[PDB]
Amino acid sequence: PVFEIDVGCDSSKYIMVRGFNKSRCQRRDFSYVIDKELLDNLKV
Amino acid sequence: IKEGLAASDDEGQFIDAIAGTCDSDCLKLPLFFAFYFSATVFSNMCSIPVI
Repeated sequence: PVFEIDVGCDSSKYIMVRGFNKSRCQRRDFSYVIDKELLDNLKV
Repeated sequence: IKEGLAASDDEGQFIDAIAGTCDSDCLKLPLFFAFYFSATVFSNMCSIPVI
């Protein structure tokens, strides 16, 4: 028996919030302006 | 239409522009209506003494 052990991350393991999915919920594009509450007028 | 579509609101679908004129500061209307109340009230005081 010849085998191999690797130390590192597989780049396939992560953390998901419960009840949240990527594309189960369909929607469209959004746009908004935020101001006066940041640490001057943001459009995102 | 332009790029737009900031927030909107819909349930079964989306991209639904609401009909009719939208108003965010339309609230001078009660003051204008009260002053028109007063104007009509004092306009109706005038014809009776004349007659």
